[PDB]
Amino acid sequence: MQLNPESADLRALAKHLYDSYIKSFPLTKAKARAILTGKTTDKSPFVIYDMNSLMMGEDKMKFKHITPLQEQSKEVAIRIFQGCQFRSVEAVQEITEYAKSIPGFVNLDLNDQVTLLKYGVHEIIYTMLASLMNKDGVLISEGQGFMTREFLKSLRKPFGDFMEPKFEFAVKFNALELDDSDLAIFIAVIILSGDRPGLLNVKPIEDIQDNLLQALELQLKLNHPESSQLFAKLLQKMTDLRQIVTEHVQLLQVIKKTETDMSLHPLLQEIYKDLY
Ligand SMILES: CN(CCOc1ccc(C[C@H](Nc2ccccc2C(=O)c2ccccc2)C(=O)O)cc1)c1ccccn1
Ligand SMILES: [Cl-]
Repeated sequence: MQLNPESADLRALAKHLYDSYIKSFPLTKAKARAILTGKTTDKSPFVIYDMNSLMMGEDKMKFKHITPLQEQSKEVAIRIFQGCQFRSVEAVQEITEYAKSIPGFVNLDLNDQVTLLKYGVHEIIYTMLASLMNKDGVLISEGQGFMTREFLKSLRKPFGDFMEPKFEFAVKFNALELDDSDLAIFIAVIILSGDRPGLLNVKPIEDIQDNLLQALELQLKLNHPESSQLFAKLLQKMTDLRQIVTEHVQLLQVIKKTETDMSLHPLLQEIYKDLY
């Protein structure tokens, strides 16, 4: 391998994406792991590990109050539902801002830009959610709370099924030990998929993804020298991301049919509309 104009341009591309990733996503993997491993000495997340602690964390986590004369299981489900919805809407905006910085993206046909974001955002959301997870739980509300996996799993059906595929993915994904510099290129690779349904100009997207893939391959070689076949293993993880989306869509459809007063935010409806 040589540090020639080709590879140097790949490094400059990796740096450009890292810088735009830092600008677009306030809570990076580096900051989240610091919090999760207790490196933040003064301010620490409140832990939500059961019903009692969820209701004691209402103020810190922006949850509507739950009085003692309500169906506790139902109201908690609503709070978690609204909480995830708020976060997803914010996350779409961060990813959209990020995508505009991907070299070549803004030059694509505007309809193809929208199609790529439509099919990409949720896969990126689940990838970056893993940065905020360990086997115990997930950081929420800008890292001010930590909600446990078993608590999310105990919610009344169908709500208690929602997060488990995300945690199972995160544990395997986090064992790859990627850092923010790796992730910035990987999420660009997710976006620039030439196989999204309804793309008009496939060739310009593939040429960009080919370049991103080259950048990711070089990044992993330089940053993880003794991690054998890390590139291959990371690409296989895209298989799991797509299944997360598939199951999540199905669970949301159960909610649309068998639940009241939990309609999706309009932006999320537009993303899910005619998706696959
Ligand atoms: C666990 N979590 C971290 C963020 O988790 C996410 C988990 C999933 C998502 C994606 C997002 N999900 C929803 C969007 C709208 C309404 C509900 C959901 C749920 O996902 C949901 C549904 C039923 C029961 C529970 C959740 C999407 O599809 O756009 C985005 C974020 C929380 C929890 C409470 C408050 C804030 N943070
Ligand atoms: Cl290594």
